[PDB]
Amino acid sequence: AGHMKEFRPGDKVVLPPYGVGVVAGIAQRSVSGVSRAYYQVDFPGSRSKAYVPVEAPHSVGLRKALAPEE
Repeated sequence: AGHMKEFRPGDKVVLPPYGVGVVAGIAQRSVSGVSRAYYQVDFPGSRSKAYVPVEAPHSVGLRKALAPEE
C-alpha cells in the first residue's frame, strides 16, 4: 500500500506519444479558484511537460516503465 504520493521524482514512467518520461516534482497549479497538485513531467529532445493529476494519475494513461535484467 501507499500513503499520499504515488509517482516519485526521477522514476521511469511511460507517457505517450513520447513513450518514456521522468517525473520532476509536485507543481500546484491555480485553476477554477483552487490549487491542484500536478506531477511536472519532463521528456528529452525538448522542454515539453505534461501536468498529470495526483487524484487520478492512471486516468490520463500514465504507467510505470520497466527495464531488462541481463
